[PDB]
Amino acid sequence: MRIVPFGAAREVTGSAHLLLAGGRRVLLDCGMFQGKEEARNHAPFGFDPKEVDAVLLTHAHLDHVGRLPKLFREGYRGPVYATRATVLLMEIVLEDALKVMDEPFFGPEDVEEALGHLRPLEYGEWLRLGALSLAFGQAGHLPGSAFVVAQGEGRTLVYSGDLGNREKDVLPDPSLPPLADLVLAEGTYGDRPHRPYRETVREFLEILEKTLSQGGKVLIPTFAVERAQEILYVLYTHGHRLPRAPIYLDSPMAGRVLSLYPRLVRYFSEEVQAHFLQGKNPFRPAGLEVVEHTEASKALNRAPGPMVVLAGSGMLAGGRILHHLKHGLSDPRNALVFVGYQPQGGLGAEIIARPPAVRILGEEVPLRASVHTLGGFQGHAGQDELLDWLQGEPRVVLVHGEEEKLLALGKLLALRGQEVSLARFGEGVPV
Ligand SMILES: [Zn+2]
Ligand SMILES: [Zn+2]
Repeated sequence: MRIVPFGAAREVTGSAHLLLAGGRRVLLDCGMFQGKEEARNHAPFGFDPKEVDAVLLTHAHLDHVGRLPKLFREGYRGPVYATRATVLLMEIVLEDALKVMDEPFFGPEDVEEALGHLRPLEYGEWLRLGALSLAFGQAGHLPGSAFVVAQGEGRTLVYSGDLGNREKDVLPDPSLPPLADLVLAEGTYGDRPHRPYRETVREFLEILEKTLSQGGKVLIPTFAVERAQEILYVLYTHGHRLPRAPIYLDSPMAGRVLSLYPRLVRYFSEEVQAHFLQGKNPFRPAGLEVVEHTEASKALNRAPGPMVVLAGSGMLAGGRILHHLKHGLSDPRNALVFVGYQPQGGLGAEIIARPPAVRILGEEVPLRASVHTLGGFQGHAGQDELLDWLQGEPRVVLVHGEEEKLLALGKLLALRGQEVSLARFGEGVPV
């Protein structure tokens, strides 16, 4: 039994791992590369998409399912297993990536074909391929997110997929992995533990009351798949003490994803499921409004506060958010609230460096609005959480993370008596 890293090696995008065991070929995730690696979605997989017997998807994020339609474009016709939640989100994620893509490396025919082979596989349901047994464990990272347990040939392998930040309230805690002979694990934040959740929420509420009370705007860059709805959830459960103000989810996609949540009630934490039981959707704070088109979106720029605005892209690469930033950053009464990791050298970091001005949409804009970074809303397990999850596991191969971050984590694993390496592209490892 061998596992061959075919992406996310010494990097964060491109998650795709081929499992060779029991005389079968099972692909674990099939994400696209993103950002600077984006061009590599055009390059070949490094394996034959026709010899694959079946593929398992840990979750709907584009960096785990984005190359799936390419797998089908190039021949594959096997089954694609994923939890109902991932299956349903996957549709919104792929359609969108298609419509919003410069150099598309697949077409509508491939998305359709790909979605056509999705088969529901919930947690604790065993899959049988040859003499190989595979099951999903709770990863608590996205509704329907899971880690993979592959047992066969007398051995056990565990692919973590992306592990969640167990401190937040929306998703159920990540389950412990079973004792395994080999663990393929992410290490996005292998270099440090994250800021505590409760304290980030309090701080968040402090920021809201202050700027909303003075008639200012609270601008929030958010990814549309799950971070946006988590913010609305915090806004919903604390709406009793926040000043009245319209909440604009200025993101069609975030909207489509949100409309889907009521159907995924069983995929949330007990806290969230208990709210739905009371008969009320905890992801729709009072005053919520999903903005569908550009005209109303831009009208928000010249309208006065108080208001809360959630918009993408989550890392200021593009999206309506730039238009809000452009027109709101120069007003001292407004506040910018980052609820996620800002890439090095990006407009995010540049703003945090707090210069006298910033360049947004071909224009220099005075930066007077207050700026706040709430690291606590982070969606991946931090270093300390990675350690606990990995406790007692004999061997560990690291993927999904920048080199230095995988190393810092590697160090601690090593000093703990655990054997570890940094998965290399194309180089398989013995389970
Ligand atoms: Zn993810
Ligand atoms: Zn990922």
